[PDB]
Amino acid sequence: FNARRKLKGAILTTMLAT
Amino acid sequence: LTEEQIAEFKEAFSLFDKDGDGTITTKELGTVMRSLGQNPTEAELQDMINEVDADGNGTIDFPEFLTMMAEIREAFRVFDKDGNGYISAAELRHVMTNLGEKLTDEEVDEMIREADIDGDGQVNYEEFVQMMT
Ligand SMILES: [Ca+2]
Ligand SMILES: [Ca+2]
Ligand SMILES: [Ca+2]
Ligand SMILES: [Ca+2]
Repeated sequence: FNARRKLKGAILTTMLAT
Repeated sequence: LTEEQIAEFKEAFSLFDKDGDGTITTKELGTVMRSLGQNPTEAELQDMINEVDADGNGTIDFPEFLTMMAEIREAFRVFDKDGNGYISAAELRHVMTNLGEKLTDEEVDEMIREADIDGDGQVNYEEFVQMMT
């Protein structure tokens, strides 16, 4: 489990979705 | 493009790729964008795919996504549900699950710990930005 990876990926996804 | 960046983009890719077929269709873009409170039109969705579809097959694969990848406050607002200016584990766990992700509190806690600069146990706006900049 890579915490920073999972979090930044989800943030990127919402950043693109927005 | 650093190793960690390709890996972060891979993570993002996986969140749109609902069926896990290696491709992001317009349906998948729309579904995800609607789950986050957006309302794209079929035309805007077609244009998104069009603007980064190298081989003109109508869908985005990981390599094309990569090229594309190669606003914060808005994203912050999606995580900070109650609007108090701080993201807590419970709010974080909510978004994750919303993205279809199923994870352990331990993991949600480690994620908070990764972004938490001052060590108060939550992520404020400045910390959210730094993590993205
Ligand atoms: Ca797909
Ligand atoms: Ca393609
Ligand atoms: Ca909050
Ligand atoms: Ca903090």
